[PDB]
Amino acid sequence: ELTQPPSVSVSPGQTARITCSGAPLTSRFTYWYRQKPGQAPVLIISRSSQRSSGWSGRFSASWSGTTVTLTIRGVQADDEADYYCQSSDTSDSYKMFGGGTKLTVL
Amino acid sequence: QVQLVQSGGQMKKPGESMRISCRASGYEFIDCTLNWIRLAPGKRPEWMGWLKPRGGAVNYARPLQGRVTMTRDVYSDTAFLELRSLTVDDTAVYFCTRGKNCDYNWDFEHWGRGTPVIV
Amino acid sequence: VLTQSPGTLSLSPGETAIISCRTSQYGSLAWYQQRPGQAPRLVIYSGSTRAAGIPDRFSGSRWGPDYNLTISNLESGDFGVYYCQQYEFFGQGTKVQV
Amino acid sequence: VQLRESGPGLVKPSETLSLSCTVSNDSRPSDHSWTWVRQSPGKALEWIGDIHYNGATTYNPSLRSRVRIELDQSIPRFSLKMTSMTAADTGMYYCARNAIRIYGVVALGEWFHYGMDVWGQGTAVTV
Amino acid sequence: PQEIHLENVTEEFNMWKNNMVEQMHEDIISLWDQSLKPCVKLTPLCVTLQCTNVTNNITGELKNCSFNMTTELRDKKQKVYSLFYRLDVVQINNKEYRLINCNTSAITQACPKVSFEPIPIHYCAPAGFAILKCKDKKFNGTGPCQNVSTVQCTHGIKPVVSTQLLLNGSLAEEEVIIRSENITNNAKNILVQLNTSVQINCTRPNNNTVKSIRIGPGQAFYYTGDIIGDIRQAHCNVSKATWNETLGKVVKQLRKHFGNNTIIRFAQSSGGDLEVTTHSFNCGGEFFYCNTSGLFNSTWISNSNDSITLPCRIKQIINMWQRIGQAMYAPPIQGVIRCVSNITGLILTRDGGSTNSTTETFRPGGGDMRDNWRSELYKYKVVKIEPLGVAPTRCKRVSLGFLGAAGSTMGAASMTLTVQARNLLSGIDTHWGIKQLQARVLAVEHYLRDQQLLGIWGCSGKLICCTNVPWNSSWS
Amino acid sequence: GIKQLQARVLAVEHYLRDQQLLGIWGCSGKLICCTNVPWNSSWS
Amino acid sequence: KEYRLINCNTSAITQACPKVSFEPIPIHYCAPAGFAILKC
Amino acid sequence: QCTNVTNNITDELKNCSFNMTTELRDKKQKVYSLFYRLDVVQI
Ligand SMILES: *[C@@H]1O[C@H](CO)[C@@H](O[C@@H]2O[C@H](CO)[C@@H](O[C@@H]3O[C@H](CO[C@H]4O[C@H](CO[C@H]5O[C@H](CO)[C@@H](O)[C@H](O)[C@@H]5O[C@H]5O[C@H](CO)[C@@H](O)[C@H](O)[C@@H]5O)[C@@H](O)[C@H](O[C@H]5O[C@H](CO)[C@@H](O)[C@H](O)[C@@H]5O)[C@@H]4O)[C@@H](O)[C@H](O[C@H]4O[C@H](CO)[C@@H](O)[C@H](O)[C@@H]4O[C@H]4O[C@H](CO)[C@@H](O)[C@H](O)[C@@H]4O[C@H]4O[C@H](CO)[C@@H](O)[C@H](O)[C@@H]4O)[C@@H]3O)[C@H](O)[C@H]2NC(C)=O)[C@H](O)[C@H]1NC(C)=O
Ligand SMILES: *[C@@H]1O[C@H](CO)[C@@H](O[C@@H]2O[C@H](CO)[C@@H](O[C@@H]3O[C@H](CO[C@H]4O[C@H](CO)[C@@H](O)[C@H](O[C@H]5O[C@H](CO)[C@@H](O)[C@H](O)[C@@H]5O[C@H]5O[C@H](CO)[C@@H](O)[C@H](O)[C@@H]5O)[C@@H]4O)[C@@H](O)[C@H](O)[C@@H]3O)[C@H](O)[C@H]2NC(C)=O)[C@H](O)[C@H]1NC(C)=O
Ligand SMILES: *[C@@H]1O[C@H](CO)[C@@H](O[C@@H]2O[C@H](CO)[C@@H](O[C@@H]3O[C@H](CO)[C@@H](O)[C@H](O[C@H]4O[C@H](CO)[C@@H](O)[C@H](O)[C@@H]4O)[C@@H]3O)[C@H](O)[C@H]2NC(C)=O)[C@H](O)[C@H]1NC(C)=O
Ligand SMILES: *[C@@H]1O[C@H](CO)[C@@H](O[C@@H]2O[C@H](CO)[C@@H](O[C@@H]3O[C@H](CO)[C@@H](O)[C@H](O)[C@@H]3O)[C@H](O)[C@H]2NC(C)=O)[C@H](O)[C@H]1NC(C)=O
Ligand SMILES: *[C@@H]1O[C@H](CO)[C@@H](O[C@@H]2O[C@H](CO)[C@@H](O)[C@H](O)[C@H]2NC(C)=O)[C@H](O)[C@H]1NC(C)=O
Ligand SMILES: *[C@@H]1O[C@H](CO[C@@H]2O[C@@H](C)[C@@H](O)[C@@H](O)[C@@H]2O)[C@@H](O)[C@H](O)[C@H]1NC(C)=O
Ligand SMILES: *[C@@H]1O[C@H](CO)[C@@H](O)[C@H](O)[C@H]1NC(C)=O
Ligand SMILES: *[C@@H]1O[C@H](CO)[C@@H](O)[C@H](O)[C@H]1NC(C)=O
Ligand SMILES: *[C@@H]1O[C@H](CO)[C@@H](O)[C@H](O)[C@H]1NC(C)=O
Ligand SMILES: *[C@@H]1O[C@H](CO)[C@@H](O)[C@H](O)[C@H]1NC(C)=O
Ligand SMILES: *[C@@H]1O[C@H](CO)[C@@H](O)[C@H](O)[C@H]1NC(C)=O
Ligand SMILES: *[C@@H]1O[C@H](CO)[C@@H](O)[C@H](O)[C@H]1NC(C)=O
Ligand SMILES: *[C@@H]1O[C@H](CO)[C@@H](O)[C@H](O)[C@H]1NC(C)=O
Ligand SMILES: *[C@@H]1O[C@H](CO)[C@@H](O)[C@H](O)[C@H]1NC(C)=O
Ligand SMILES: *[C@@H]1O[C@H](CO)[C@@H](O)[C@H](O)[C@H]1NC(C)=O
Ligand SMILES: *[C@@H]1O[C@H](CO)[C@@H](O)[C@H](O)[C@H]1NC(C)=O
Ligand SMILES: *[C@@H]1O[C@H](CO)[C@@H](O)[C@H](O)[C@H]1NC(C)=O
Ligand SMILES: *[C@@H]1O[C@H](CO)[C@@H](O)[C@H](O)[C@H]1NC(C)=O
Ligand SMILES: *[C@@H]1O[C@H](CO)[C@@H](O)[C@H](O)[C@H]1NC(C)=O
Ligand SMILES: *[C@@H]1O[C@H](CO)[C@@H](O)[C@H](O)[C@H]1NC(C)=O
Ligand SMILES: *[C@@H]1O[C@H](CO)[C@@H](O)[C@H](O)[C@H]1NC(C)=O
Ligand SMILES: *[C@@H]1O[C@H](CO)[C@@H](O)[C@H](O)[C@H]1NC(C)=O
Repeated sequence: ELTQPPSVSVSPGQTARITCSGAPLTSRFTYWYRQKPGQAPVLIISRSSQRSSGWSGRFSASWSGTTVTLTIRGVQADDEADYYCQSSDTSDSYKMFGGGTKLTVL
Repeated sequence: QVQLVQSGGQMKKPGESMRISCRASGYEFIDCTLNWIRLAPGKRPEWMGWLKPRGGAVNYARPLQGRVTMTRDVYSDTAFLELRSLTVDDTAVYFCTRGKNCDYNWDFEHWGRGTPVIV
Repeated sequence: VLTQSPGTLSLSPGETAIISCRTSQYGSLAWYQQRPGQAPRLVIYSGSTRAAGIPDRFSGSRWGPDYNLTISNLESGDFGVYYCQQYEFFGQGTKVQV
Repeated sequence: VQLRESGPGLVKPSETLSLSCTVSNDSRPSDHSWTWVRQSPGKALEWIGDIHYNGATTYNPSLRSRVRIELDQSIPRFSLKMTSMTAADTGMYYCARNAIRIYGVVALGEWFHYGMDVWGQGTAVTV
Repeated sequence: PQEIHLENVTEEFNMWKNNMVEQMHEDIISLWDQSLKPCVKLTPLCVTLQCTNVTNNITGELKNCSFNMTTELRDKKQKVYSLFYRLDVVQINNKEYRLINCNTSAITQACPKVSFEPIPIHYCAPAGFAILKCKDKKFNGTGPCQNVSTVQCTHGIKPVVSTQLLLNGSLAEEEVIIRSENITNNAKNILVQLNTSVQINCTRPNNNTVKSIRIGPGQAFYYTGDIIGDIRQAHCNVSKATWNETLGKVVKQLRKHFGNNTIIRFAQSSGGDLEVTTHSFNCGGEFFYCNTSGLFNSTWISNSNDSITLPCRIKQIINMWQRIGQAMYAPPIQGVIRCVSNITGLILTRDGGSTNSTTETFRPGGGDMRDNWRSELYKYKVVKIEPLGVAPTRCKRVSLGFLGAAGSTMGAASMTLTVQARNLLSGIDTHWGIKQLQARVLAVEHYLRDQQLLGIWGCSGKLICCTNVPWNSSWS
Repeated sequence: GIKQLQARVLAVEHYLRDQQLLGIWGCSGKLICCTNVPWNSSWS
Repeated sequence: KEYRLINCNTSAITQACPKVSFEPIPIHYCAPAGFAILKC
Repeated sequence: QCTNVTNNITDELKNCSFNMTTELRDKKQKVYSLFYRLDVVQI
């Protein structure tokens, strides 16, 4: 699986960095989801274009070795949520899904 | 004055692959088809396949397809025969041959010294 | 598709050896002489044409699908295994022995 | 392009679960990978499996032996069957359109998963 | 062009011994070398390359390669980035790579203005010679041809380079024609001429940005700078229905050649270099190497706009008509490449080697390129005209129908001498100019040898010259 | 070199075309060849 | 300061052989066989 | 950089070591080759 910290805590207005890592994460795109209690885990980091992931957004993601960082700019109380990463297997035989990191804003 | 020089004296266990060379001389290597033929006492000589330089095209004998590979280096005038998986039935002397006249490659006037392979 | 009948043919030196070969295909045939411990050499090609350097004792062919290599006056350089080739197929072979 | 789920309110222990998901007013459901996820309340979310209209399926290797996924190509509905689920295995089951965007020729592998953009809801039905 | 049918001429043709194929091969090599010679030699490109994979920003046919390249000044070097294909780049020593043909052979850059579009070439005999065209609709390619005509020269033959499949050119008139020197000889190639073409839509979808740098005084090196869009891979398309029908036609003709209960299997090229194992062809100047496994993936048992997409790799360093010491670099072309070709034939190789019959497997075999031109020149034979004849008689002393009466009896063929005697002087790029000069000198030489023979015989202008030589019954 | 030899061949070909044309006219050996073709008064 | 030869970035500069002189000499252009040169 | 070939122990062939180019312009190789005295001159 993709190892994640169990929790992260930042102050409002700061940039949050939520990370995950694993072997299959080095060759397959890492997608990120934001789940609110009582609501579906909608996408925050989607893939668009084969050679960039880009996508104008408040959020943004960085790939470095075996670790992928979700960088959230301008974190506010509205961003408190469970953030999960997903990536496919190196042969795309299954999708591997991370345990999630809880982001709280205090 | 064509003389084919094979690298041999190779002994291997069942399940291993063999790779044997054949260095060409006395003619333009790139322009004439070479053949690999397997001879053994008590068995019909089995043609392994032809390799045609100036492209390197191959034709592997039907019962060997998936196990026999042939390649070459036109800059060393050398052909190579490789068998991916040997069994006890592959014990034989492997010969590198060329036809008498490159228009018809089956009249094997030019044979190499031969490579005994014991499995 | 290519069957050689004599098998282990036996003859003393000086006798004539007749090596039959039944062919199921049309195409040029070749005869090869393999001495023990040595690579085979071409002796006959195109049915009855002698390879360069081969003594005149080697000959014989027919228009039908039955070839008959005639080897007369056998010497110490003979008495090997003779093979019958038609394209990829070489036949069982026929050991020539005293 | 909306997703709405359906299923029983209660199932028996160690019994097959059957869920469905209805796709509403989309234009090309045949492009996307239709998938299900399972989440234990308060705990980690995991993917269980997916299916494409071309007949390809994938399943989580730890769960594969007990999960079967089907889609109806005539009526745009996505079905899930899970054999012998119990309390230690169950959780809220969500359906999603793991959207696929095509950049080249799909026969050559020139498609990339976009992600589960559109989501339905789910209930941790058990016992 | 005036073609003259030869009413009753039966002429033995042999496309496998046709000197036009050897001459066309030599001419294509000479034209390639002459067009490539006055171009950038790319000696400075044989450097150690620092190549990384072309990446998606989140994670491999193309490699982004960094080299210390020369400039117009020899004391200064520049760092150059360039996207090369994996098939052009050989790994030496992690990150250190070099070009495929830098350790062996020299790589000459094609001049950027040179066009690789095949343009039909008519191979024409000098006056005094003629080309016999075989019009037999189902012609085997060898043996007697019953419908024979003469031309000064052939139809336009595009010098198309292709390997497994024959692109563009002539189609068969009635049915797929399977031509081989000996179909039972597995060392010979089988040239399939189709009666219907299979359209092959092929593209390099990459929007390559082409950069140009100097690598010496006057030596401009053209290379791919970046890709504006998605990388994708090049590919060719043929429809399933047309290709499957084409293979059905091919197996019907092979069953005509083989047993009528034979299982015919098409399988991928079992080995060889990329020019043999893939369908190698020039698409607008770019060099495509199409996998073609998906075409030759079928077992035929004797009894919709859905396309087969063939992956194609692209090479920039090409060694075509494989020769010791030669290589060419094809510069990239700005933008997206698409070409639509007609597949007019196939080159198949039968495997054989089995005593268990009823099944035959035919794999593509690129072979040499003499077969691609043989598949166009199969109808043509070059003959020297011998206009001076001698025959017993009772004497004591427009270009229509040029070789007509050749298959007719004498006498009837003695009434056409006026037209045969005419057009023997005129007929019915350094390399081409020298071939034109050789053709004109040879035509004049033969014309004058025949006119000189007439002169010394006292026949300088009679056309029918009766003489004082008694006929010797020992001659005929 | 090539262009000069091509010029020589062209000179030979033009000579032979004139000699061949005279031969067709039966004039190849006469230099001044009187023949049986009436002159049209329209030709000045 | 740094300089380069004016034509090194555009052309391959070839040095004239020291034995070769550029003094002009009369060149006579002659008609080939079958041609004449007319002079006014 | 040439030395006499010698008899290994004591003094027409010169054993010459030089920095020759390789198939890659960036890289050089040390080459040891035997030249005849008539093929070389001193600098
Ligand atoms: C050999 O045979 C082969 C097999 O037959 C054949 O393969 C075919 O190749 C061609 C290319 O050569 C392929 O064409 C591609 O097709 C893709 C899919 O096209 C469909 O979908 C798009 C998207 O439209 C969505 O939205 C509208 C809006 O309402 C809906 O109506 C659509 O249904 C669809 O919505 C879906 O998704 C929603 C999301 O929730 C769902 O709700 C919904 O239900 C749907 O599922 C349409 O635009 C297409 O129609 C248009 O097609 C072309 C123009 O594209 C026109 O002719 C036509 O009239 C229509 O306008 C179609 O319906 C395309 O995505 C893909 O386009 C990319 O590539 C082309 C290259 O030509 C680029 O020019 C173009 O810009 C696109 O690049 C962008 O997108 C890709 C993919 O994400 C990125 O990788 C790329 O970087 C770039 O991204 C940029 O734009 C993005 C926004 O789009 C943005 O996010 C990025 O940040 C960035 O800015 C292309 O057209 C074709 O699919 C192949 N076929 C098969 C079966 O595989 C081959 O050609 C043959 N070869 C030969 C030589 O003959
Ligand atoms: C010589 O000819 C023979 C006879 O034709 C060929 O062998 C035949 O091949 C076909 C082609 O597969 C077999 O048919 C069926 O194949 C499927 C598997 O399909 C493959 O190809 C499709 C291409 O569209 C692809 O989608 C599949 O991969 C998806 O599913 C995998 C499941 O394991 C998964 O690992 C993979 O990642 C992918 O899923 C991902 O993408 C989808 C996109 O839709 C997405 O939704 C999903 O979530 C994932 O991200 C797969 O490669 C089988 O399931 C069928 O059972 C069936 O086999 C023929 O059966 C087969 N015949 C024989 C006799 O073997 C030879 O290949 C041919 N040779 C050559 C060299 O070409
Ligand atoms: C078999 O025959 C077909 C049909 O002739 C042939 O496909 C054709 O190839 C030519 C050359 O690639 C294509 O014409 C090109 O079209 C593009 C369209 O963008 C032009 O940009 C190209 O121009 C380039 O070349 C010019 C040379 O004169 C330059 O002046 C110019 O600057 C460009 O560099 C060029 O016009 C033609 O469109 C296709 N035909 C089709 C239907 O697509 C095919 O290649 C032949 N097969 C083989 C193997 O060669
Ligand atoms: C394949 O190659 C052969 C040459 O090796 C081609 O010619 C064939 O040659 C054989 C003799 O080697 C001919 O044999 C015939 O045999 C019968 C019965 O004995 C006899 O009556 C005939 O007069 C003749 O000798 C065979 O006919 C001849 N083939 C043909 C078609 O005439 C052979 O043609 C090549 N195969 C193909 C398909 O082109
Ligand atoms: C080759 O070099 C010359 C000289 O650098 C270039 O021509 C221009 O020369 C004037 C001299 O005053 C400069 O001010 C210009 O800036 C030069 N132009 C450029 C574009 O550099 C000439 O253009 C160069 N040739 C090429 C092909 O780049
Ligand atoms: C072919 O010739 C027919 C007559 O053939 C002639 O006479 C026979 C006896 C042979 O000597 C043969 O060589 C001669 O050509 C014609 O009737 C027939 O039409 C001709 N066929 C064509 C022109 O297609
Ligand atoms: C070096 O050249 C030889 C031919 O001389 C070739 O076989 C070899 O593959 C090349 N080296 C590499 C590393 O590819
Ligand atoms: C490039 O891709 C290949 C794929 O096999 C991989 O092994 C290699 O490490 C990659 N190299 C880099 C520099 O990313
Ligand atoms: C260019 O040369 C320098 C010399 O120090 C070297 O460090 C550098 O790596 C070289 N660059 C490339 C791209 O090979
Ligand atoms: C020759 O042409 C005629 C028609 O002119 C045709 O009937 C005949 O079959 C042709 N011959 C062959 C051998 O194809
Ligand atoms: C092809 O060869 C066969 C061999 O028997 C012959 O009968 C047939 O007439 C030939 N076909 C043509 C068109 O010449
Ligand atoms: C092409 O050849 C096939 C051979 O089976 C034949 O059936 C078909 O009618 C021919 N079609 C055309 C258009 O020539
Ligand atoms: C391709 O074939 C069709 C008939 O199938 C023909 O009309 C067309 O001219 C051909 N085109 C090319 C480019 O060869
Ligand atoms: C190929 O392209 C032509 C136009 O160039 C198009 O009309 C045709 O539908 C395409 N066909 C195939 C088989 O790819
Ligand atoms: C290659 O590397 C250079 C480094 O500056 C970069 O600018 C360029 O975009 C890279 N090319 C690709 C295709 O990634
Ligand atoms: C091709 O034609 C054969 C006819 O025997 C048919 O059975 C087969 O399904 C066809 N194949 C394809 C891929 O359409
Ligand atoms: C073509 O593809 C097949 C499988 O698709 C592969 O096994 C084969 O090696 C490829 N051939 C070449 C020449 O790349
Ligand atoms: C490539 O991209 C550039 C971006 O400016 C665009 O102008 C050009 O038209 C594109 N070319 C093709 C062939 O798609
Ligand atoms: C006819 O030919 C024979 C043999 O060539 C020769 O001896 C004889 O003299 C010739 N007759 C005449 C009359 O010249
Ligand atoms: C002379 O010219 C006239 C022009 O009308 C033509 O009718 C006539 O036949 C010509 N006569 C000769 C002898 O050429
Ligand atoms: C080689 O030996 C000769 C013997 O006369 C001596 O003079 C010379 O200096 C020696 N050279 C070297 C390089 O040792
Ligand atoms: C080769 O170059 C190195 C550079 O350090 C130098 O020390 C060495 O002496 C040179 N070798 C020869 C044989 O000239």
